[PDB]
Amino acid sequence: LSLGFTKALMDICDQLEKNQTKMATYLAELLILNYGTHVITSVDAGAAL
Amino acid sequence: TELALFSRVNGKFSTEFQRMKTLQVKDQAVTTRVQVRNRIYTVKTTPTSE
Ligand SMILES: *[C@@H]1O[C@H](CO)[C@@H](O)[C@H](O)[C@H]1NC(C)=O
Repeated sequence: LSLGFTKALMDICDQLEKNQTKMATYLAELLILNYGTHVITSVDAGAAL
Repeated sequence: TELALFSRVNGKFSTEFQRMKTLQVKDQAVTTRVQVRNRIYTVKTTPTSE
């Protein structure tokens, strides 16, 4: 994983260990808003016209 | 026309001409071009900036 991704992830994990559900779920929502709902594992470098 | 040898010898030609030539040319050209270009090359802010 990237650096920022791991940062956000272990941040939510510290929120869950810190039992703060509200801030935790909001941080997860921010994560999904900030990193999209899917990670790409394949693209096709090309062009079209 | 007219003629005689006794009482009534004359001449007449009341010739007439009426001509009326009218032309009406009417030309109307109209051109209208519209053309539009677009390019994009996007940019996002990193999710961890301050
Ligand atoms: C966390 O919150 C839950 C629910 O309020 C509570 O039962 C628990 O004692 C809290 N602490 C830990 C360490 O789970």
